[PDB]
Order: sequence, then C-alpha cells, then structure tokens
Amino acid sequence: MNIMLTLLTNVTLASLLVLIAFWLPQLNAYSEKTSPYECGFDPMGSARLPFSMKFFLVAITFLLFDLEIALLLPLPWASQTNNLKTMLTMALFLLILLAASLAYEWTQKGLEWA
Amino acid sequence: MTMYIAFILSTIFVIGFVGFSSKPSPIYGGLGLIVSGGVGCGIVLNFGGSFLGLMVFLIYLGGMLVVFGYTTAMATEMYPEVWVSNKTVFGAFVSGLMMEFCMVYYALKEEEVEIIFKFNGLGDWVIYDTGDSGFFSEEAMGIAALYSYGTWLVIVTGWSLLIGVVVIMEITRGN
Amino acid sequence: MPLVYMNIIMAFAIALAGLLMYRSHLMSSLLCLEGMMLSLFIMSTLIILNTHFTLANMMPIILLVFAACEAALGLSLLVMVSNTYGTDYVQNLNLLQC
Amino acid sequence: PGIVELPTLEDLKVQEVKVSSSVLKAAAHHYGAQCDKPNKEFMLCRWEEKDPRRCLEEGKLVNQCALDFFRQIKRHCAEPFTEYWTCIDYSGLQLFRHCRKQQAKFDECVLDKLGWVRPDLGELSKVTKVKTDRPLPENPYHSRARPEPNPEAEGDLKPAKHGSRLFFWTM
Amino acid sequence: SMMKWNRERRRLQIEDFEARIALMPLFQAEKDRRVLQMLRENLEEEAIIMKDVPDWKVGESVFHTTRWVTPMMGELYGLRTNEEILSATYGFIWYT
Amino acid sequence: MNPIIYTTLIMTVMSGTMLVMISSHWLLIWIGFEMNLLAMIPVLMKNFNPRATEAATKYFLTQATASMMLMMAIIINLLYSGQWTITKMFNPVAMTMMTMALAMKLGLSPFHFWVPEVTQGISLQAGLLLLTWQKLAPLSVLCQISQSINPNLMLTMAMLSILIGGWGGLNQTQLRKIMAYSSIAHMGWMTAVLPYNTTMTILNLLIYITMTLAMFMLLIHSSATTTLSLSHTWNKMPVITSLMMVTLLSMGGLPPLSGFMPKWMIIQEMTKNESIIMPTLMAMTALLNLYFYMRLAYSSSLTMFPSTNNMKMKWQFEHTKQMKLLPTMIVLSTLVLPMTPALSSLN
Amino acid sequence: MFMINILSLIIPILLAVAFLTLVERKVLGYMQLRKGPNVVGPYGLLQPIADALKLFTKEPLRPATSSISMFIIAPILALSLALTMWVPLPMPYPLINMNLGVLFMLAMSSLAVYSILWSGWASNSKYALIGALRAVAQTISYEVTLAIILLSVLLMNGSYTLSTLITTQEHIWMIFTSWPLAMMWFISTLAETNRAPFDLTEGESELVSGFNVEYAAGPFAMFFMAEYANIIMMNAFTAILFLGASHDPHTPELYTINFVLKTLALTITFLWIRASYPRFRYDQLMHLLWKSFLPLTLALCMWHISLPIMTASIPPQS
Amino acid sequence: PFFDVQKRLGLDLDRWMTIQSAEQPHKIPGRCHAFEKEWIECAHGIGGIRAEKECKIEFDDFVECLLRQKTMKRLSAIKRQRDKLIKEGKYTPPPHHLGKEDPRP
Amino acid sequence: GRIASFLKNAWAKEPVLVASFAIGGLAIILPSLSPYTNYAIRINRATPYNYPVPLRDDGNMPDVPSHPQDPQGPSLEWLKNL
Repeated sequence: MNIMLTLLTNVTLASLLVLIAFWLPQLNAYSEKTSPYECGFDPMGSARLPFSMKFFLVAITFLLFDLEIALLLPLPWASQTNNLKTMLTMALFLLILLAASLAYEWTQKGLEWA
Repeated sequence: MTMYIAFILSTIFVIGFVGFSSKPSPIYGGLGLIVSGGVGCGIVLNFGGSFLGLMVFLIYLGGMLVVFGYTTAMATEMYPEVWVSNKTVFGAFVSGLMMEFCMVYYALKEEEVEIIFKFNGLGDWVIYDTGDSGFFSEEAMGIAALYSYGTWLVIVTGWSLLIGVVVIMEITRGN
Repeated sequence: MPLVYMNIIMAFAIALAGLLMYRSHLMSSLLCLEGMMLSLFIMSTLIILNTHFTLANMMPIILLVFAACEAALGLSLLVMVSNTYGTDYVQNLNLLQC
Repeated sequence: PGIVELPTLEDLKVQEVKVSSSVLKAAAHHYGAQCDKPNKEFMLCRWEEKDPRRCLEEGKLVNQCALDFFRQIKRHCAEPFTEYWTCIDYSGLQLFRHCRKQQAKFDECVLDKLGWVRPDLGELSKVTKVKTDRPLPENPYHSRARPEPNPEAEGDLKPAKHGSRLFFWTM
Repeated sequence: SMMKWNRERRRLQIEDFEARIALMPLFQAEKDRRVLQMLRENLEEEAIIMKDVPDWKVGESVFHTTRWVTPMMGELYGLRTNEEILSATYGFIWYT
Repeated sequence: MNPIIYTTLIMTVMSGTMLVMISSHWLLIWIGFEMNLLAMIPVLMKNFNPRATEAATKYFLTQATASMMLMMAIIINLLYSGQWTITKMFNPVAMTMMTMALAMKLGLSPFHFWVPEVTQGISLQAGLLLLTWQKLAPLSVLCQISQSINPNLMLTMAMLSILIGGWGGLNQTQLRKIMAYSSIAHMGWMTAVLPYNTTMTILNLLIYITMTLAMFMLLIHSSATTTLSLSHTWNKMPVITSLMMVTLLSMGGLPPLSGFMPKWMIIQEMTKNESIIMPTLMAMTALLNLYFYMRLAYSSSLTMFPSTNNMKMKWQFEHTKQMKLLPTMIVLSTLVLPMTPALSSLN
Repeated sequence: MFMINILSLIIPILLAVAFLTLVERKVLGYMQLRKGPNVVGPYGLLQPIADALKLFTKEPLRPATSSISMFIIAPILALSLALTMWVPLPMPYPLINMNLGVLFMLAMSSLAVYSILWSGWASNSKYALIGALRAVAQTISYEVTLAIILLSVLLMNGSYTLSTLITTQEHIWMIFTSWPLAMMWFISTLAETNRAPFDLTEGESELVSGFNVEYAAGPFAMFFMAEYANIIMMNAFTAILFLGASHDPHTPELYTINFVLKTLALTITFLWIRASYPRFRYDQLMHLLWKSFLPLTLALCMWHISLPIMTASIPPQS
Repeated sequence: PFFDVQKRLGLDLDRWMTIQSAEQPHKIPGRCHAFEKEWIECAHGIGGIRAEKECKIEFDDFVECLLRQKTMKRLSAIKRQRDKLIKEGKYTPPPHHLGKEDPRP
Repeated sequence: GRIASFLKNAWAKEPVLVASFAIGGLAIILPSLSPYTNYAIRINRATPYNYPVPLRDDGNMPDVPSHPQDPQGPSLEWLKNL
C-alpha cells in the first residue's frame, strides 16, 4: 500500500503541475500558432504515414533476447542450490546459446540495417 | 476498500483487454496491453509473486516497444482510430465494459455466480494459506529450480530461442 | 473459485473473441494473441502460487518465453505481408481461396 | 462428514514466553543448547503425528522449559543480557555482527555463573536422536484401506486357438 | 577480497539460521495453540450464530478424512475484524 | 534457405512432434506444438511467393489460436485437478476446449477452412509435410486423451469432416486443394474411431500417410499442380499416371486395394459398439471422394488428353532425381490388404 | 508520517534537479571558457527559479494535429515515473524496501520510455515521430546489455535488494571486482538517460527538438525535470552498485553525505561528457551496444556466474 | 503414440514436475501434499477406470484442498447468517473478535 | 604458426571479440579444474534453510547425535577455517 500511496502522490503532483501550466498562463490560441512545425514552411504530407523501420530484424531479435534476459534473472538464487554443477552447466548452456544466436544473426548480416 | 484490491485490479485488467480487443489503432491497443500488464503484475504481487509479476511487466514493456515501432512502420494509418472514432470500435468497447459490469455486479451481489464455472463472491483473502515460508521466497526457489531440476526445460527453451532467431532470419529473407 | 479467476478467464475469453473477430490490421490481432498469453500467465501464476506448487513457478516463465517466440513469428510474417502488399490489412491475404 | 474435535480453551491455555524477538534471538544459541531435549521431543511429536492437537502437552513443556531458561538468565546474568538484546534491537535485521562485544560479555557471564557454553557454528543445525515413550503413529494420515490390486500374470503363453480369427483369415 | 567477505557472510547467515532453528519449536507451539484457540472461538460463536438455522451441524468438517487439515485464512480470520484480516492476509506483501 | 538450415528446421519440426509423443507433462506437449509451429512457418515459405507468405500467415494464426486454447484447457484442468500429467481430463469445459484446439490443429471441420488454402499456397513437398507429418502430434494427443473425449463432439466433427472433405473436392481442379479436402475426409474417418478403438485410428493414419506420400511424390515426379498439367503426363511418363490411378482407387477405398482395410476395420469397430447409422452414413459419404478421385483418374490415365508440341523435347531427357521410397509406398498403399491381421503389431 | 517521508523525497529532489540545471550551465560554460549564469541571483543561484516561473507562466499550446490525451499523459508519466524510481534507493535506508528493487527500477525505466514515444506520436509532427523512433532504437540497443550487466554485478550481491549492496561493498568497492562491467554500465546509463554522446531523441542539431519539439511551457518543463531527475537517479544507482559507502548504523548521516558526494561526482561526469564528446549516430549506437558491448557482457556474465562457484564465494541469499 | 522413452531409458526428463507431491527444492511442501500423496497411493496399479471410483474419496479431498469450494461455501453461509443476525440485532461479536483482547502470540 | 597470425589479426582488428571469447572459454574451463567448487557445493548444503527434524531413537543409531554439542554428527570446522 506504501507503493500505491507513493505512486498516487507522484501522479497527483504531475497532474497538478499540468493543470497549473494549462490554467495559470494566458492564452491567445489561433490556427497558425497551433499548426504543425516543419521548420517554418508547411508540411507536405502527414506525420501518420508509414515510417520505414530499417532495423526491424534487430527489434524482433530484441524481443527474443529479452526472453533470455528473463530466463537469466533467476541465476542469483540458482547459485544457492546443492547441484551447482548442473546449475552452472545449464546457465552456461543458455548463455552460449544466446551467444550463438547473436553470432548467427551477425554473420548472416542480420544486425546490419536496411 | 483495500479488502478487495485484487478485484479492482482484475476489473482494470479486463477493461484493458476490452480496450486492446476492440482493436483501436495498434498504438492505443498497445496502451491497453501495457495497462493490463501492469495490473496483472499488481495482482500477482498481491498473491505473493513479485518476481513473476515484475517479469511479466518488464517483458511486455519491451514487447510493446517493438510493436509500437512496427505499427508506425507497417500498421500505420492516416487517421489512427481511437475507441470513439468508429461505431464498431466503440460498440466493441461498450459491449466489453457492459459485459464486465454485468458479471462483476452479478457475482458481487449474488452469493454464487456460475457463468461457465462456479464462482464464489467471498474475497480472495479467504483462499490464502496460513503457513509460513521461513527464510525463503518460494517463487524465487521454484523459479531457480529451472537450472537444477529443469535441465530439460532449459534445453528445449534454449533450442526454441536459437531456432526462433534462425526462423525470423529465414522468414524475413524475402528472396 | 474466487472472482479473480472469473475475471482472468473473462479476459482470456475477450482476447480470444478479439482475435477471432478481425477488422483490418493484423497487428491488432497479434496484440490479441499477446493478450491471451498474458491472461494465461496470470492464471497459471495465481494457481501455482495459491497451491504452493513450488516446482511449477517456472511454468509461467516458459509460457512467456514461447509467447514471445510466437510474437516474433507473427511480426516477422507481418513484415513480409506489408512488403508484398504495402499494408498489414488482412483483406490482402486473399490469393488462396476456399 | 464428521465434526472436528477442536480442543477446549482451558486445555490450550499455557504460561506464555512474553519476550520480544530481539530478546529471543540474543539468547537463541544458549536456548537451543540448554532446552534441546523438550524442543526436539515436541518437534518429533509434531512431525510424526501431523496434528497440532496431539502434541499440545509437549508444547506446554517447551514453553515451561523456555521460561525456566529465561528465569535462570534473569537470576544470574540479567544486565549483560539486557545490554546484549538492547544492542540487537537497534538493527533492523537484528544482525549478530554489530553486537559482538556485548555478546562476548553475555557469554562470559553465562559461562561463569551458569556454565553454559555457546554452541559452535553448524551444531544447532544437526539432526539429533530423541528417545520417546510416546508410540509411533500407526496411521498418521488416517488413510483408508487401499483398493485391492488387479490379478496379474496367470501363466505361460500358448498360441491363439485358431490364429487371428479375423473374418476369413485362417492364420 | 570479495571471496573472503562472501565466505564470512555465508558463515554469519549460517549463524542466523541456527538462531532461527533454535527458536522455531517454541514458535511452532505458540502457532499451533493460537490456531486451535481461534478455531475454537469460531466454533462457539458459530454455534451461537447458526443455532436457529435448520439442518446445520456445528463444526462439521467439509473433508471426509478424519485428519488434521491446515485451516485456510477464511476459517481462522473469517469472523475477525477487518484490520486483523488485512494484516494476516496482506501484511508481509504490503510491508515495505 | 541454406540446406543445413533446412535440415535443422525439419529436424526441429520432427523434434517438436517427438516431444509431443514422448512427454508425460502437458507443458512439454504444448512446448512441442509451439516448436513445431516455429520450425514449420519458415519451411512452408522455403520458396518465397506472396502465396507462400499468405499461407504461412493463415497457418500461423490458426495454429496460434489452437495453441492458446490448448494452454487454457491445460490451465483449467490444473486448476480443477492440480495434475500436469497427460491422462483423463477432470473438467468437462477444459475437455471441450482441448478437443476444439486439437481438432483445429488437425483441420477437422468446422475448422477445416485453412487446410485447402495453406495446401494450395505451399509447394508439393511442404504440402506433403503438412498433410502427413503434422497430423501425427494432435492425433497422438487425442489418442492419449481419448477416454476423456466426449464421443458426441468428436463424432460430430468427424462426420462434418467427411461430408465437407467430400463436397469441396468435387469442385476442385487444383491437385493440392483436392489433396487437402481428401485429407480432411480421411482425418474425419480417423477421429470417428478415436472414442471406440485407438488402434484403428493408428492403422488408418498409417495407411493414409502411405497413400498421401505416394500421391504427393507422384505429383512431384510429374511436376503437376493442376489437372491439366497432370493430363500431359501420359505422353511423357505413362507409368506414373497408371500408378496414380491405382493409388487413387486405393484412396477411394475400393476393394481389394489397401485403402479398403481402414474403412473396413473402422466400420467393424463402430458396429461392435452398436454404431450402425454413423458407419453407414460415413461409408456412403465416402463415395464423393471416390467421385473426384475417378474424375482425376479419367483425366490422368484412363483417357488420353491432348498434349503440346514442346513435350517432344522432354521425351529425350530423363528424370534426374529419384525418390527411393516411392515404389515401396505405392506397393504398401495398394497391395497390403491381404495382410490386415497384422494390425496387432501397432496394437 | 509516511506521507511526510514521500514529500521529503519528492520536493528536495525537484529542487536538486532545478539547481542541477544551473550547475550544468556553469560547468559547461567554464569548460568552454565562459561563466555560467551569474547575473540572476548571487552566483546565478536564482536562475532555476526564474526558468521555472517563466515556463509555467508561458502559454501552453496544444497542437492542432495532436492527440490531446496522450499529449498530456506523456509528461505526467515521465515525471511520475522519474519521481517513483527514487523511492527504492537506499540512502542509506530506502523509503520502500523491496526484495526485488533492482527489477522494479528496470521495469520502471522501461515504462518511462513510452513517455517519449507517446509524446512524439501524439505530437503528430514528423520531427517528433523521428525522435520517437530514435528512442525505440535506443531502448532496443541498450536494454539487454543493461540487464545482463546488472545481473552479473548483482550475482556477487546474492539478491536484487538494493539495501544489501551496502553490506556486500562494506570492505571494498565493487568497481574493483567488475570495473569493465562498470564502464559498460556507465555508458549504458548515459544511453538510457538519452544524454550526450547518445542524445538522439532530442538531437537539437539534427532534429530541431526531437520528441519535445511540439511541447511548450509546463509540459516541456516536466520533460526537462524528468530528464534531470533520471540523470541524478541513475548516477545514484551507479554509486550504490559500484562505489559503495561506509554505513554506521548509529549515524546514517555519514553514509548519506558520502553517497550524495559520489552521485554529484557522477552527474558532473555526465555534464563533462556532454561537453567533451560529439554525438553518435543511432545506427552507430545500436552497433556499439549489440556488436561490442553485448558479446563482452555475455562473456563477463559467464565469468561472474563461474567465479563464485570456482572461488567458493557464493554470496548469502539473505 | 506415447513412446515411453523416459521409462525405457530411466530418464526423468519431465516427471519431476508432474505432481505437487514430488521432491521440491529445500523440501518445501505443497499446499495439498498429504491429499495428493494419499490419492496417488490409492490409485497406483489399479488402472484409471478403477481409480476413478475406488479412490473417489481421496480425489474429492484433494480437490477440496485445491479449490476450497466447500470450505468457501460454508464460510460464506456462516458470514451471511452472522450478518442477518446482526441486522436482526440478536447477535453481538465477542470482544476478542472485535479486537478488545490481545491475540495469543 | 597460422593460428598466431589469426590471433594477431583478431587483436588488431577485433579486440573486443578476442577478449570476450577468452573470458567465456575461461569461464567454461576454469570451474572444472578448480578445487574450491566442491567447497561451494558443501557450503550450499551446510546452510540450514529448513529445520533439522529430529529422528526417533531406536537404540541402533550410533552416528546420529542425541543432542547438539555432541561429538557425533556433521562438523562445520572446515568452513570456519576457510
């Protein structure tokens, strides 16, 4: 409940700041002031059109590696077992498989872009 | 009110699911998924699963990041849709919220609701156990047995992940 | 069964309905798949924690690992579909019929 | 099914060891060294019986022995022990490390006045034998009679009477 | 240096665990007595509460087995005050 | 796809199936299904076409939904029983959900819509893998959980599968779609006997796998994906089309060919359990499959369709690659009926 | 009185952020042969307050093309998360003592990234979209290596509890044990806080203002406060993790003073790096992390897993 | 087609996690270890068909321990009766239940 | 000979990979040949996480101690000296 109280307090402070920023100042909003910013000239197309991601493969591989991040976090408690031999073998197996995956993607020109 | 933190969080979870399931633009569905992941973390922490909940939140936080980038790249639209931009999305959202509210009030009021299984309205605190785990975090010790007991699960999962990297490379080669 | 189990199973049902009722984009249905996986994680974790099945507190993590594998597969397919058609719209997966 | 036979309130009334966690931890080692016998008897009763009701008397004995231990401490070594448990109380984790000097004072006083010797590392964790006059529980789980196994392995195998006997096949 | 310090930490952890071992039997006795007392109080007040209700045996077990089953949180604290229930159920999780 | 990578992916698919068929823990069976999907998706798209990508996407979506439903069923059974072992399922709703998921994986109607599209999209070899090997794991899981299965649901799905597989094939001129619908019908035959006798399902699966392997290998040898393309084969390689005619007749179930034995034994087992209407309807509906089989046979071998002038060049050359197991597959598919009593080995 | 503690953590941290702005301006100016702000207040002390007043008395503009809900939510999320992450830190005693505080901080840092992406997307401006995509690429580059380094270092701690780091480093700093991981961790913290040479999201020289190009007045002030607070919090995390401090339980003030001084030094190093080095290209940042940091982190993680076993130095779990 | 390779080769690939009563780290007991053990021992070597009815008591006890449906129902009924009595004014919670007495240590 | 050329080229052109592979190989190899690993296993076993349940005395268990501080049973002197 302490964490809930702290989160509420921080969020309430931020929201109060937003309210004070949108209500204390004076405003003269007109169309040209609220128009999109394109370094002085007007935008050609929208900013909601597709924006090609030249690093898509790296992103999917990032998901797959975050899985390994999840799998490796229990290691601090794992070192507390009595079968330290099997624990060490499996931890090094997982880390070597992650290394192998990285090496494969790298050598196959997967970490490169475009 | 703090007697039923779990129920409130689960209802927020269902609302997030009704949000990302009505299928607004992938951005707001990702917002829903993030909110639901946080609430699920809350529930699991309330039941004593701090590591598991935090892990779900961390993994889905990263996963929805790649989803957001992909959306701005492939699943993009000139006028992205919010839950009040189309009659279909708002219909789905309202129907989902109403269906929740229906079952929520039904089970809270009626002693024993039975939609497809039988549910008892007594607070979750009832089921909790009275034992003591001593100087241990049972979730942590069980999750750490993946390296001492679950060598087979480690083998299978590691192979699956390496083959997943290979599979993504092949599926995106594109000849 | 407590009501939290009801809510989580309802979330799974809602996600399944969302996935089975496509609209236009494929990303949204992949998000519904990920939502189903999240609901399954929560249910399994609650069961394993309430029943103190210690050696089963790892099953949710394996479920999450294979859920992320599935998500990666889905995105890698969506990228090819977008490349071949220019959008992620499901209506373009229409060449194969029956 | 049947009514649960909960013990009466009077029987479960016992003198209580009303001392804080820090006080118990300060005297924990000497307490385990001195009161091992009754505590081990109660533990064996609890684990064999698997019923909290069955072992109430041994728990009463445990509480009485702990009270006697603290009474001897109060008689002979009160002040050094008070300083010791005061020191442990300050630490949130109640660590032994920060209070080594006061522990030394308490141990020396106890060794002189009462002759107690602090158990060394890895001693209180040893599995010990307990001699008991209480009978071993015959069916601690109160299990029902196990269903009778199926008959099996009658004897030798002989060829089928007329083969497969499948429709028109003669072999 | 870290090897030396961590070995010392393991030894101190063993010391703390041995203190816990020494103190556990008294704690087990106290816990069993407290659980039995709470169950008895619940049984008596229930006998008061549902004496009028028809066809209600008091303290009837929901298990066929005539074996001790560790009571759930609801059984022990079902009729206690809300503060007690919140403490027992969520104190360790919430405490920070 | 580098051949080493292809070998690894195929081994991964087979290993997922082996995990399904070797594991006593529900989690590991689901893991095997997930590995099968992961490995299979790249295999289906080994040749990159928009059709291959569409087929891979459809397959992925259907199998992912099936896997999520299966995992939900497993979790519900765990909630109501606390057991991970593959055994009787202790909750009826979980059993219904699991049956739906496994049927969707097997392509049993009303979850058949994906099979013809996927089969048409992928190549003949990927089609062979999809329609022979992929069927093994869900059928194994169903066999292990046969006792819990509600007979009505499985039988309804089987009858619908037979009917739909028969009907759709009548309208098909594409060989791959024809094979997909025939696979639906034969899978409906296999699941019909699952509540009654699993050994019959295994026998039907083996006969069907042999026949489908023979048919797909013959099509690969003839390089035909349409009826007209197969029509030309008589001019180049008559023996291939003749053996195709024999294998098609076996697939239809005509005596004395080996296709007859699975239907025969399924009918016998259903009759022993007092099932008479269901076997009669199943046998009668199998005639439609026979109809489109016979139409394909008429086009391929029994009647000589017009050829093209450029085939004269193909006459000079000979087929470079040899499928070693094809003759034994043909012989087993067509001439194994006199050896039915041997159905007690897999027993 | 816990609310008093929460306010005591929050309010002073925001003032620290305000004066950090002055310190940065002066340090960069002096490293550039200039004097930082001095006119406003004695030695420029009152410049922060003037900046805050100016920003909060300035008109906030809601872009015509913006999605207002996300546009407003993003700064709130950034500031609230920035303040939240300070809670678990032991200084020396943490406000909220969690068994898994480190994973909590990692998850909260992951959550804060969405503030940048949501702000950039809601702005509905091309530069803001480019900044959001750069933030996505930056997280992709740094998250895995950050997690692996933290795991490797915490293997010696024996837990993810931040408080126990003090006990582990009672006799020596952990930088001596893991100085390479410390270097990679410092660079990764620079990347996470979007600080030079990895200031790609804002990237004023290349993107007019990056994600905040369409933010003015109070929301921009909130984004700035979140940024600086994250800088200070990450440097404090580094100080706790590697540059441990002596803690006398009877006098916590000594530990607090030592910790504050170390964190100030690390933040000054942050400003120093911003002054010294040029900016990386986001392709180059991702390449650095994935091709250079990730393999070394994997090797060192293997090493740190093995070392406690082979040296019989496995740390106590409790 | 369940090729019991594990049993043939004596490999415990996955059976260690199959049941809650199996060996667990640090001998941490399951919440229903006793019921699960009793049910497993009862239904051992008698076949599933027999075990489904000859060990039904054990299985019902195991299910009750797992889900607490009957216990929750009884507790809810008791609470409903107590609330109805309080509304009627014919019941008063004891001071110890109301917090007027220090609970036993 | 050529191996040395490869190593020099690696150190000149890709030092980070050389260091990473060396460290990983040492992580794999060194624990096998380290005497202290068995000491780590013994330390983990010695930790008294769960209570030392007493065992009933049938009169034929000489090695099992009847009370702590008795000469029979395990000893932790090795860890104290360590």
